Amino acid sequence: MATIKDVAKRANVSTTTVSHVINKTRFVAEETRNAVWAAIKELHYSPSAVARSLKV
Repeated sequence: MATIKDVAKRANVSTTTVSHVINKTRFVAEETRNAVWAAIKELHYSPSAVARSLKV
């Protein structure tokens, strides 16, 4: 089972660091950005629709 905590703890310390990349409030030097997007797909923890996500 996974959702958000998994990658948040694996890649960074908490979701706080993850949100920084999304809201671009503290744009890191690409390192964290790439690491986050990479880890998200690597570990995979779709909160909804395990298959994928498209349309509505």
